[PDB]
Amino acid sequence: PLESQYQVGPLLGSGGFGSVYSGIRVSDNLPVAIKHVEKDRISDWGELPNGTRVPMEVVLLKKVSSGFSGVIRLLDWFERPDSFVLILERPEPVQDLFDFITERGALQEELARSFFWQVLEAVRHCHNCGVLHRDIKDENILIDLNRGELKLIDFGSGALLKDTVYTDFDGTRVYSPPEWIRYHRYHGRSAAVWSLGILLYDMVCGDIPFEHDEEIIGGQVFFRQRVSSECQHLIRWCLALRPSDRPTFEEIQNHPWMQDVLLPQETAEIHLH
Amino acid sequence: RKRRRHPS
Ligand SMILES: Nc1nc2cc(Br)ccc2o1
Repeated sequence: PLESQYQVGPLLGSGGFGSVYSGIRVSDNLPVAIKHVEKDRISDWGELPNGTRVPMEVVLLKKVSSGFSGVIRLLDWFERPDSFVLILERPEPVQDLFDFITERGALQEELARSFFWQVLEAVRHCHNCGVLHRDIKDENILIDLNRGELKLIDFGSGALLKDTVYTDFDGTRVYSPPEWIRYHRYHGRSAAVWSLGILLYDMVCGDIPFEHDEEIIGGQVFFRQRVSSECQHLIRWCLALRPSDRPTFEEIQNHPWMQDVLLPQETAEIHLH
Repeated sequence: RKRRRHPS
């Protein structure tokens, strides 16, 4: 029983995360986030490891929530007549990366490097678990301000990871790759790398590079802030127009700009406290 | 320059 197992508090983020409420697990006073999704509103369904019909979001969350990772973990879930209820970790204190960048402006490259690295490791974790997020953006990244750890959220546009072509997409269009805009076809890993290029530009420049379809497919990256040549090179490589010209995750993490990353605790002490 | 969120 939901109300009998959790103390439920007020809405988190005034609805900006969805129907997500603050909560406390009564059995141990653990802080949780309680997310509600309406059955009528669910476009994509899947089967749990035991065949139960649940939202795809639950399928993917369950697949990535085993062990520690840079993903907000699903601790439990419940089915109601008209909805599903998801019990998630709630780190505290937190700020999402969109608000963090708005308030601080373009990030120092040392800080962007640490953040981007943690995002790469978290996306690699998802892929290793068979999960494609399909909506990587600063709004879907939480910063644990005390621990310096980044956490991926919102698998509501995700999919099981496959090596064949995707012809559906419901993520954020300004993070989506040119082959999606032009042909409505993309492969998972190279599309993710494109979105990561958008995210990295966002971090070091203070906002995303493209707002319009013509800019996404145009292939020109103007840098509006001072950005090192090594960082510009990585960004432009991630934003190669043709997917086969983009780096793999291995090539991103071996890139010269990515070397000598800070540890999460160092990141918190230097940049967040 | 305006900066904004984008819906999914
Ligand atoms: N502090 C905090 N804000 C959150 C938003 C989501 Br969505 C999931 C967990 C969270 O924890």
